[PDB]
Formats: sequence, C-alpha cells, structure tokens
Amino acid sequence: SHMMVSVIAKQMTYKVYMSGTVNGHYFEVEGDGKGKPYEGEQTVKLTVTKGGPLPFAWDILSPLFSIPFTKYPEDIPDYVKQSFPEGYTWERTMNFEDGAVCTVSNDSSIQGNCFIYNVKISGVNFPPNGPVMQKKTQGWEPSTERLFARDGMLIGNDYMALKLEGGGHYLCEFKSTYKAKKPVRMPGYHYVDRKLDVTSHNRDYTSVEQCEIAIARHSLL
Amino acid sequence: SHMMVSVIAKQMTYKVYMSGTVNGHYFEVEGDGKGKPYEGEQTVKLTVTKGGPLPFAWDILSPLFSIPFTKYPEDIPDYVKQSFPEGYTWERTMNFEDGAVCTVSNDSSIQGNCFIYNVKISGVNFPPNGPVMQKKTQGWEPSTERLFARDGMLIGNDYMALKLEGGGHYLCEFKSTYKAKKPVRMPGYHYVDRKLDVTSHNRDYTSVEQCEIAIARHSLL
Amino acid sequence: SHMMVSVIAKQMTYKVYMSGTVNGHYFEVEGDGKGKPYEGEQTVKLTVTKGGPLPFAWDILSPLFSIPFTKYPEDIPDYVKQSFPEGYTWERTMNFEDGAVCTVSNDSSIQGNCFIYNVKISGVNFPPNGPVMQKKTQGWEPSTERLFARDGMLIGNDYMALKLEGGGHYLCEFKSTYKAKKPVRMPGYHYVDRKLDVTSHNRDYTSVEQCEIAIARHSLL
Amino acid sequence: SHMMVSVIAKQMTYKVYMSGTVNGHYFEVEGDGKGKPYEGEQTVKLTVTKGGPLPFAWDILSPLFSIPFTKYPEDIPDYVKQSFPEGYTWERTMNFEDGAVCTVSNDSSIQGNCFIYNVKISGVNFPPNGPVMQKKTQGWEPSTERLFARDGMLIGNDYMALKLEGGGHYLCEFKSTYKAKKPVRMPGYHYVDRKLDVTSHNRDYTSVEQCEIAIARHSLL
Repeated sequence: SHMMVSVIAKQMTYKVYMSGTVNGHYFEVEGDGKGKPYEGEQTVKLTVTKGGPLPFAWDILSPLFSIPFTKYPEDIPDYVKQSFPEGYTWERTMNFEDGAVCTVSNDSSIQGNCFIYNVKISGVNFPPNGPVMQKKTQGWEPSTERLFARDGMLIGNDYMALKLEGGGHYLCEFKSTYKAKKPVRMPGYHYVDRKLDVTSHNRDYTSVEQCEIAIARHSLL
Repeated sequence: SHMMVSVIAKQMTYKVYMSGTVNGHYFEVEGDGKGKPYEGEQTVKLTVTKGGPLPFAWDILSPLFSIPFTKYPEDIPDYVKQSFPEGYTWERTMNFEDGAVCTVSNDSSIQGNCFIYNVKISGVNFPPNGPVMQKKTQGWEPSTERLFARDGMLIGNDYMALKLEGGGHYLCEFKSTYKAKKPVRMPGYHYVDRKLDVTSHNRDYTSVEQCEIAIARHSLL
Repeated sequence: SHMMVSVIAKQMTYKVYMSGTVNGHYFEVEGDGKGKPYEGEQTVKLTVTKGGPLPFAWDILSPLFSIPFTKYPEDIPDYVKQSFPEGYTWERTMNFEDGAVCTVSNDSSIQGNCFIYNVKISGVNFPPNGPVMQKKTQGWEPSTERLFARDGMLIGNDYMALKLEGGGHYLCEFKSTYKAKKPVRMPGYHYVDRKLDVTSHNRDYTSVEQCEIAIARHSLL
Repeated sequence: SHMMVSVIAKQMTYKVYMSGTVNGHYFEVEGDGKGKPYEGEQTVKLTVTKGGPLPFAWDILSPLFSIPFTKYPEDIPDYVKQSFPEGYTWERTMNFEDGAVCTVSNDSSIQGNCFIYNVKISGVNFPPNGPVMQKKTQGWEPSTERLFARDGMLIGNDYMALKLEGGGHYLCEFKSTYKAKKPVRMPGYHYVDRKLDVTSHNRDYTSVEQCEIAIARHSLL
C-alpha cells in the first residue's frame, strides 16, 4: 500500500472557485466536492454563479474542477500529496485542433478536511461555428497524462479528445506544470489514467455534477 | 488623403483598464492616453493599481495598451475606424520561444472624444530564470503585422522580438483576431509597421509612459 | 483470440530500406527483421550502408525501422493487418522540444512471408550542441500512441521521451497518419503501448540490433 | 553603394538541382537561372525531370529555387554574399495552416560565374482535398522575412500566404536557418522584402519560369 499522509484523510471534501473569460464572455463557477484521495475517486457539484448560462460547451471546463484525488501505487512518490499542508500551484495550456487556446492557473490550499482550489481560465479563438461555441461536444474520452520531473516541477502532457455529435473527435493537447510550495521527493517518469464524466446537469448547464477516477502507474510493458 | 470618420476627431484621448494574471500573479493597470488617430501617433501614461510592483518584465504588457491610432493610406479600408461608434473586440495569443504563452482579450468602445479599452491578459509558463521573470528585456524591435480578411474578421500575425540585456533577442509570435461590432468594408491583404517605446518609467515600473507610431501600407514591391 | 489474416503468418520476416538526410547529412540504412505479428514481438538488425558513421544520435532513427507486428485484442479491428496483401503507407512528423523537426514517409508491401518497408526521413534544425548531434541520448522511454479513425485514415499521437545522460528527458511529439491502400474496417478510439530497445550495437552504430513489443488496448478504466 | 565581393559578378547564372517527396511522391527538378545579385533580381527556368507531372500545386516548390540575389543597402552586412567562395547551407521548415509540414535542406557553392544549388524537400500531411493536392493555389503574396543573428547563424521567419482560386488565403509559416561555411561579419536585426511570380508555365507545370525581386532593409520607422 502507498504511504498515506496525515494531513489528508481517506475521506475529504473540497471547495473550488473558478472565474474566467472564454471568447470574451466573463463567468464564475463555484463547486463543492468530495472523494477518497488514496483510491483516486471524487465527485463535484458545480454552480454557475455569474455569467450564466454559458454560451460555450460545458466540456471545456470539466477538467478544470482536484489532483490530490489520484491513486498512487506504493513505489511512485506522490508529488501533489507531499506538497501539503502548504499546497501547490499549477499552470495549464489547452491547444485545440481548430486553433482555440486556453491558459489556466490554479492555487491549491487545505483547511482541515477540505481542499480549497482557486482556478482562473482564459479562452480565445474558439471558432463561432465550431463544436465549442455550437455545443456539439459529448464529453471527453478517457485519457492518460504522461508525467516527469524537471527542475523540481512536475510536467504533464495529455492527448485529449472531445467526443462529437454523430461520431468524430475534436482533439486537444494539455500541457501542465505542477509546482509544490515546498520541496518534495520527485517521482520518475510515469502515467496517470483518468476517466471524467458529467453524471447529471440541468438544461442550460448552470448546475452540473461530474465525477472522476484517476490512477497513476508505470508503463504496462 | 484617407477618409476620416466623423465620430473620430483628429485629436482623441482614451482610457484603458487592464486586469490580468502572469505566472499566477494578479494585477491591475489603468492608463490615460491621447494622440492623432489619422496620423498614427499616440502616447499613454500607465499606473499599476493592484499587485504592484510587478515581478515580471514590463515589456510583456507594453503591446496591450489602441489600434484606432493607425494611419491608413487612402486606398486601404480601415477596419477598426469603420467599426465605430459601436466599436470592436479582439483576441490575441502571444507565444514566446521559451514556451511561455499569453492569451489576451479586449473590448473597445467610444464616449465622445474618448476611446475606452477593457483588456484582460493571462500569461503562463514563463521560466523562473528566463528574461521575463528576471527582467532582462530591453524593449521591442520595430515590427510589422501582416493582416488579411477572413469570415468578416481581420486576422493579424507578427513575428515580434524583445531586445536582451547583452545583445540578442527573445522571440514572440503574435496572432490577433479583430472583430468589428457591425459589418464593415473589408481591406485586402496588407501590413502595419509599428514602433513602440517606453519613454519614461519610475524605478519599479509602477508608472510607465509609452509612445507608439503605427502606419498601414501595401507591400513595398 | 483476434482474427488472424491468412496473408500474414504467425512467424514473419521483413526487409527495411531507409534513406534520409539529417542536418544535411545524407545516409542509407538496410535491415532484416523477424517476429510474431499476432503476439506483437519483433527484432531487426540494421546496417548503415551509406553515409556512415552517422554524426547524430542513433536513437532518432530507432522508431522508424514495422507496425504489422502489433498485438491486437479480439474486439479491436486491426487496421494495418487488414490492409494486406496490398499494404499501406504512412507519414510522420517528429517535433523535438528544442525545435528540431523530422518528416517521415513510409511505403509497405508484402512478398510471401516477408514484409517490405521503404522509409524516407528528413531531419532539420537539430542544434549543434544538442543531445542529438552530441550523442547524449540513452534510448526512448516506453510510450503509448493514442489512435483514432478519421476519413478512413488512422491517426496516431505519441508523447515520446529520450533518456538523457545523467538523468533528464528530451521530449518529442509524434504525429502519425496511416493509410491502407484498400478500404478496411475502421477501429474506434484506442491505444498501443510500445517498448523499444537497442539490444546490441558496434562502436559507431553502423551495425545495430533493436527489438520492440507493441500491444493495442482500450483505456484501462 | 554596398560593397561588392570580387567573387560575385554584377551578372551571374546558376544551376539548381532538386529532389524530394511530397505526400509520398518522389520527384526531381532541374533549373537554370540568372540575374543581378547586387540589384536583387533573378529569373529561373525549371524542368521536372522525374516523377512528373507533379500531382501537387507547383507553388509549394516555388520559394525553394537563390538568396545571393538579394540587394543589401550599404550599411547592412550581407551574410550570404560574405560566405563565398566557400558558400553556405540552409534548412527550412514550412508549416501550413491545415497541418501540412515541409522540411527543406540546401547546399550552395560557386564555380566561376555560376552558383550551384542542391536542395531536398520532404513534405507530409497535405490533406487530399486541400488546395495543394487539388491545385487551387494562385501564387504567393509579396512577403517580408525577419532576420537576425544567433550563434553565428542567420535566422529568418516569414508569414507567407498563398492566394486561393476564389479569393482568400492559405497560410504558411517559414522558419529558415542560414549557415555560412566560414565565419563572416554578422548583420543586425533587419528585413528582406520579396515578390515571387511564376511568369510562364506549360499545362502540366513540367516547365516553369519564375521571377523574383528581393531587397533588404531596416524598419521603415
């Protein structure tokens, strides 16, 4: 079994606060979630508190609403979990195959049994007739992030794909940079498999429930 | 002489309001500017009003503070000036050669003799020992933007370069998408030459003055 | 068990013919290999026949010397194996994180018990003091290609990483496009895990022996 | 007037030898050219000699057929002309907006009154229904290359655009790296304007004539 850290219970909740701008439209979202950090399981309920209903696909926000909830096997150092109680920050670029770009920054803290995430997203050049502004997406495929240490930062790359109405895929590249706020034991080259689903939502996606499973590992061969 | 639009005087002022995050650091800036829109000359005084003094090179913000102040020869339609009084928006990506990326959005309107600009920037993945975080930049080379029409929008690209303390250059690619808030007459493929200098600043760059000359043209050949 | 095709025996050999140019240096390589296509196992012995010894790292050529040797599970259509006897072509871009770029094209045929591969590589902008021209690489990490169907072509993306002398990683992005020469049954979204090793070589890598294991699969979750 | 190097006459000829592969199709081309190097004027007659008639737009080859024929004002050092008699090499990437990519390498020498060019191109991932494979291009816009010195090499970038049958543009980014075969005096940051036209061709573009004007300069402001 993997070393559990005492500041992170086997059952934890969290609060997430998002603000951002996508194609010039400002908006804010708040969520409360919960899960089992050492099993890699979590769920979150989101509420659009400003700028709703959103004129773009909800799916582009889904993977922005909790990386402490990743199951790590015994021999792989868990970068993110070691960073607590002080916490971590990360920065992410999303490059969509039709030219749209998002930049994302996150600050993560802990208060007792509850993680606190603050996240900002900026999105530009989503084509007006594209699957995002026309809400043609049907959730992400499961995906695998490739992670490795560099300058005491963790670096993640992920080939993502939104499912399209009536077959087809809309590609997105994730590049992520994770920075603990204190020095920790770096892991080596490894992967995290993820599966993310919207399990329920209202008509204009102003209330949304998501859930995720994330499990780290070495190569299979 | 180029046609002059009655809603834009030969001398104008403007106010610019900017908020943003760069490597996770929030900041706000306000500016007051003036110039001669049909001669392509302007100056602006900027004040950091939140999150100052900034921990990053001022030069990455410089080109975000007024495209109505571009001189257009008579035979080239002026996309930006035609958009008034309704105004315009634009979005910009900034891709630096060490992998930092900025997304920018802008909304621009007019009140009498005064343009009003609202601009938001999100910049991520500046290397902590690179010339931006170590404030080693020494202003921008004069540059040229290539512009053409597509789908009712004016598309621009610019290979920019920052000057480096100790000679040499730090490269940045600009991609811009300008969208008038009403249909306007579309120009053909053309160029805009620009020179942009910081003419004065205090020690921690919390007060900065910039001067810019911008002139559109056809190919020189 | 997966459907085996009659034109592809459980034990097969192959011949591979490479010519190319890397940083302006022309060279040619020939290899003979063998393996078990339905088990995903193969080995190949390469000989540099022109332009040797090569002034660059052998590792940049390794993943160019046999995709019929991929183990597919029963329920996933095997695009490449269906394309025979007529065969297939593919095109690949390799984008290295220090700016170097390779383009690759391949034509694959079959004669009896022996596949025949013709491959061309063009490589440019490898920095003269980089790990490639200074031969600092220490083989690839195992990796996973993400594959999906589009316009009856198969499309693969792979986040690759060369191991560096004294710790460290040198990243490379693979984008591949595979085209059967006759229509076949397209698969859905899936992955291929690969592990590629140089098992033996002489002093200046003019004779090189490699081996590979490649196994397709769905997501693990 | 700019200094004139004694090894380069006011009128010169040149031979150009080209081989390459585009979407897997091999071809060779030979050309004979002439012009006035210090005035920046040249013409060239090309003959497809293998793999003709070409199944792809001739325009993607056009800018690969002689940079000594660039007029340099007196105060800007001429990197290419100083390199002689030894000569130079260069490498170029061509990135089209629908994801096609070309890598190019060149070697250039001199025999008396005649430059000799050897050039290789590899182009991949042209979409089969795009304007290159469907021969819908109508020549290149006049363009400007940005040039600066780094590590003894002259680096160039150019936002190019092909004209499209039916108005509109198909964008391509040029990155070029020019390397003299001996140390030379390095120019500062500057530009080269170019116009390149096909002046005549037969029906299947197996004989083509091109004309190019190239003039270096500082920023216009």
